Amino acid sequence: SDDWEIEASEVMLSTRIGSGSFGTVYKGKWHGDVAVKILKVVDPTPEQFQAFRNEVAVLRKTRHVNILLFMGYMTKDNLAIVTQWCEGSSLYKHLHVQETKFQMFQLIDIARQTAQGMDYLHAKNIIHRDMKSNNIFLHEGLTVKIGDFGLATVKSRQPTGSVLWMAPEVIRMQDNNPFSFQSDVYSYGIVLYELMTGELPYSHINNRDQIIFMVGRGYASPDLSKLYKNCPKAMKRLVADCVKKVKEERPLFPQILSSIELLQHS
Amino acid sequence: LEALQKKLEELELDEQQRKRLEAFLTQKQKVGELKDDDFEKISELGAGNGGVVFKVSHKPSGLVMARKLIHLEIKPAIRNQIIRELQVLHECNSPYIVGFYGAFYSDGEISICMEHMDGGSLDQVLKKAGRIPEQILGKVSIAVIKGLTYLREKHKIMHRDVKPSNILVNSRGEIKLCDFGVSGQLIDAMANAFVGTRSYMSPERLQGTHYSVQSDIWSMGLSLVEMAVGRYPIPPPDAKELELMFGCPMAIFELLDYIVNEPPPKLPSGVFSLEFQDFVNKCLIKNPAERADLKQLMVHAFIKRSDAEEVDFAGWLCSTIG
Ligand SMILES: CNS(=O)(=O)Nc1nccc(Cc2c(C)c3ccc(Oc4ncccn4)cc3oc2=O)c1F
Ligand SMILES: Nc1ncnc2c1ncn2[C@@H]1O[C@H](COP(=O)(O)OP(=O)(O)NP(=O)(O)O)[C@@H](O)[C@H]1O
Ligand SMILES: CCCS(=O)(=O)Nc1ccc(F)c(C(=O)c2c[nH]c3ncc(Cl)cc23)c1F
Repeated sequence: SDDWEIEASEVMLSTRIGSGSFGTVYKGKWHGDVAVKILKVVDPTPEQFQAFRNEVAVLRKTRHVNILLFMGYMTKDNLAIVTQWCEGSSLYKHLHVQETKFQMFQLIDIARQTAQGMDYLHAKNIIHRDMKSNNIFLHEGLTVKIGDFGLATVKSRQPTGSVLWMAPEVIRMQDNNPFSFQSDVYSYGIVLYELMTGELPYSHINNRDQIIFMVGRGYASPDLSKLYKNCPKAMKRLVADCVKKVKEERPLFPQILSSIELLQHS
Repeated sequence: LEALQKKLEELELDEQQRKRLEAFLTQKQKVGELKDDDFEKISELGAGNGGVVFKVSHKPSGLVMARKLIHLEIKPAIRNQIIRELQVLHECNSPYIVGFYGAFYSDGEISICMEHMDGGSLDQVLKKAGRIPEQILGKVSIAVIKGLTYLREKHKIMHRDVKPSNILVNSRGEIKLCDFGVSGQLIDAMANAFVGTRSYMSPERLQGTHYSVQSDIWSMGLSLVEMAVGRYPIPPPDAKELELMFGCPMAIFELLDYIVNEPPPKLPSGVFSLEFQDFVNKCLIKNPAERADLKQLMVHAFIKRSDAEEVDFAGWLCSTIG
């Protein structure tokens, strides 16, 4: 193949970390700690083999300190991707399980780094299509790494994880391709909401099908009254700007970055 | 222990039902607190949009159980409260409700261990039977109507998710309900953690207005149509597809939008009885107040007909799955 295929005898699988519907994530060992995502596909069709090598080709183009480090792939025995291991937990676990007490300056840094990674992806013409706080990992607590992008080629065989981060145009699925830089911006906006409130949007609605209908119609949107009181008023504007219902009214990441950088100059 | 048996006598059972309920409660006493180490995997019984369900054997007791794995990332306080709220299922002993053995949290998954049903869900049954005969859909209706009224009187609870894959059947001819909303924390957790491809949700629940068990009746009516014909009905069948199932796809939002804006589906005339047609039409009324309620359904003509019809349900089931 190319020189990023890893022989299975070289990798030693240790513990089980996560298990969605599209695959399972194990911690492993391959010249140090590593993460292995094994796809739940026992009879991979020649079509899915090509879509996998295509998504691998996209992963092959990312080298950035805020993007999860691709390290290799396995295509014989099973379809799997090998990446770096992040010592911290995902941003979701920090904010919603452990409830770690981030200070205001740390939340802005997580926001800025996430925008830095997303800016890199868009500059390489990569659309994440499934951004949530589950896919943002804090390597040793200080630096965010964005993952679970790519393999949207193989996942379509609209995301099937959660709807909380889906842009209205993506929820409605009225276009054949509602995914854009601004649908990613909306998802980034919802992560901003998590960062600046500590909780998930639509906390009073407990019916996924209600959420899908209400957000697709415009009857529901993140409740910005729950933003922290210490949250800078420019940051509050940024949440609102990213979460706007209109796809063309949302900022792009060069602007989002600049907004945060000037805010960061206290 | 015997506090469970006192609540059995508060129910109107017959001779063959009290036999089985008393036999299940004695087996509930063989098992104690359940753990992941206590189970030996037998087979796999489903791959829902939610969590995988395994057929398993509990080693200390020897009992065979169905184990539903629900993967959720929640803070430990919510974990413990979900297991506390699930304990109401120890007191949910009825011929029309699948049994409960215990629940626990391991790894990142809540395990719910419950009565095994070798017939499976009517979802699984439907894909083998093509369509379900109307005589049997009468018996299924009775079981659902009885399970909903049991929940509302003995527990003050709604099902909240009546669908073909949440109705299970036994080789003994038993039809029971499962996956109903006992834990309020589990309800919140599963809205944030999964996505849906179809919907049996009442139009009033989709819009956020006040809802009751009437929403479950709407879901029953939608399930009955889907089992009568061999297809989910939100996008009504084409003039062609109708003439391809009896002889002589939409995204989730477009489905939800249809359930709110366009008229509800109906049973195709001529192939089914008029009473059954009127039965689903009374279940699929959009306005909940003018929709049939639970007592009206039990005295509707279709139910009094079906309750009297002695059908060999157990037989038909073992013939169509094996
Ligand atoms: C789609 N409707 S919704 O209201 O949005 N969501 C939910 N609806 C129903 C329910 C839930 C949550 C829920 C689930 C899924 C459940 C599954 C199995 C179970 O075990 C069991 N054992 C024996 C007998 C009967 N059950 C008990 C259960 O209790 C619950 O509260 C919703 F989250
Ligand atoms: N106690 C049980 N005994 C036998 N089969 C069971 C039992 N509980 C669940 N199942 C099977 O598990 C299968 C899948 O159930 P489930 O995981 O609830 O997904 P679903 O009902 O198909 N849809 P969703 O509710 O969106 O996950 C069903 O078709 C049942 O046949
Ligand atoms: C370069 C991106 C590869 S990916 O987009 O397929 N995503 C991916 C691939 C493989 C993985 F193991 C993971 C993953 O979940 C993790 C990678 N490192 C981690 N460190 C900690 C945790 Cl909890 C999870 C992970 C992951 F997100």
